[PDB]
Amino acid sequence: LGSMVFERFTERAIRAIIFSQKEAKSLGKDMVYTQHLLLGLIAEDRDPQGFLGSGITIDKAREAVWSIWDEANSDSKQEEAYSKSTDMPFSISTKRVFEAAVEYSRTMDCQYIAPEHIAVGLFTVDDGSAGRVLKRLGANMNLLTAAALTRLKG
Repeated sequence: LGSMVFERFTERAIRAIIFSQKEAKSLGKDMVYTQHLLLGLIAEDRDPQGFLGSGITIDKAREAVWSIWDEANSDSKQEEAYSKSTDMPFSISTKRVFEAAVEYSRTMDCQYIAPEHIAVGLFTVDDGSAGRVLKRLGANMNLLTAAALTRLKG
């Protein structure tokens, strides 16, 4: 995407990002926080074995998210202050993740930022939101990070 901020992001990565916006909107949100990004990544991944081969699926992930943030008290950490769904802004935590993804990709001497780089970012530099969802799903976040790194090897 030439001389865009997302120029080096792959087609898959961009799709996951757009999906994060859609997922957030479905939940009645006006900004994409990191749990939403997690949803976008899950929605995007076409692995037949589920997200990062984990058996996680989007419907289950969506239930978890709704439950955690919407069925009881709201999250004090997510009150940061759009005419179509792809104009929905990203939270400071989410932006941090994207920056981490870029950094990791550069460190690895990769030409692109893939969803896997975003996942590594998500699972290393976020506000704890992704972890809460994974915990609810019974998943091990560090194993998922490893799986993402494994994918990037080919």
